[PDB]
Amino acid sequence: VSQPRRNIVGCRIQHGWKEGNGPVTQWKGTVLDQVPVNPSLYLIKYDGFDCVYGLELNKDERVSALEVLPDRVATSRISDAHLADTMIGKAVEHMFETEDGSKDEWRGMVLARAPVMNTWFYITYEKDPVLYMYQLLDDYKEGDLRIMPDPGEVVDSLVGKQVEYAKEDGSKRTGMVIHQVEAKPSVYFIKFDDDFHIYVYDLV
Amino acid sequence: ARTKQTARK
Repeated sequence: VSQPRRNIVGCRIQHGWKEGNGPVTQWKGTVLDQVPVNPSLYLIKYDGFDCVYGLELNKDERVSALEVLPDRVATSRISDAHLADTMIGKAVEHMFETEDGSKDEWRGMVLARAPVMNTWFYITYEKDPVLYMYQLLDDYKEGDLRIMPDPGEVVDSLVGKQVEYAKEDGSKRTGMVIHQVEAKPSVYFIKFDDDFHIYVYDLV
Repeated sequence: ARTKQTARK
């Protein structure tokens, strides 16, 4: 319980966001992790938005003066992990309610249990492929989530490999892989520069 | 019961 400098992983922060040259709107969130391949990057979750982003909180002009709050993210350990373990790595239908109240479910996959906020859970979706955090316990409890069913280790993962793809406006997404998921080694977290969202992809 | 409106900023 000490460290020479930084290590703000797991403690919430507050900073302002400036888009281009627009308004300085104030955001507060929780730092969840840091990536070792390039240690200038942190993962964040903002109170209000279930999504998780990846920002270079100290190497980025866009972020405002960085304030580290004394608020504590109460660990608040989960009652029972039996159900949590049943759904890590599976495929589930996530029920979503439109503002009008109409039904709309997305077929997605529960990647694994989240870090820092333990009740919250990682998830990616098929037609929308980015890293989200939802308290899926609440979901399954109220009935808005259902589960459809289904020797010596090799080199496996290729984290740290830069990748490239083909897009329309004479451009290609350029980023690198940053994580091998424990439940399914096929999928990986990939971060694309000029974008501040974490993508979860199956690279076969 | 969750909403896609709160997904991101």
